[PDB]
Amino acid sequence: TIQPGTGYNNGYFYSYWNDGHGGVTYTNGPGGQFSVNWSNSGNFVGGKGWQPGTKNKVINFSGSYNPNGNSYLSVFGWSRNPLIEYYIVENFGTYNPSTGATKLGEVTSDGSVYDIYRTQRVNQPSIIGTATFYQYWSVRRNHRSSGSVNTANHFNAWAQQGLTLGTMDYQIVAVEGYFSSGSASITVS
Ligand SMILES: O[C@@H]1[C@@H](O)[C@H](O[C@@H]2CO[C@@H](O[C@@H]3CO[C@@H](O)[C@H](O)[C@H]3O)[C@H](O)[C@H]2O)OC[C@H]1O
Repeated sequence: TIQPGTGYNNGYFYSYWNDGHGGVTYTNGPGGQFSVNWSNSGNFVGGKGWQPGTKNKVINFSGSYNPNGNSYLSVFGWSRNPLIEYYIVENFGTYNPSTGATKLGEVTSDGSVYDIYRTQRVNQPSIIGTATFYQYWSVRRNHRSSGSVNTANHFNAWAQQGLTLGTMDYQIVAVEGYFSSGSASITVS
């Protein structure tokens, strides 16, 4: 594993965050590759990409994703002013993150329809400290662990529906888990 934090590796930004619970290891590999191994973890997020992201980046990902429990695989990042945590969810484990959320539209992109949602986090950790903030979601109907994501299609559809983003902070392909186990090996470009 590596130490939780951020930085650059082989030309790609990375970010590895966890809640301190234990049970998760994160490793940086050659080029845009990263691996995650977890067993009875807490909450964590790790992956490679860019800092800052952009609003029209085409992001490619390829590899294996084997969750056992609650986990997501997504194009993931933040904006500032307004503070937003966003997800383009390509696959997940036992929990669809939009469960119970209100559907705010549809967008077709990169071989699937996606459903659009907004949720809210109350007094949770963020890139600026503990805060209350909205989250934006595009959830892919046809799950996959390789593909291409045209981020502009998502950001434009969100804006059309009233979900506007601020200035872009980091933007990565992320594996997230919440009290689960699994393994993953993903290459970004
Ligand atoms: O020490 C600071 C870190 O906490 C910070 O990193 C961010 C911490 O919050 C993470 O957010 C969670 C992502 O997963 C969701 O399910 C949770 O609800 C969020 O709270 C965020 O992804 C990390 O980047 O960075 C700055 C450090 O000073």
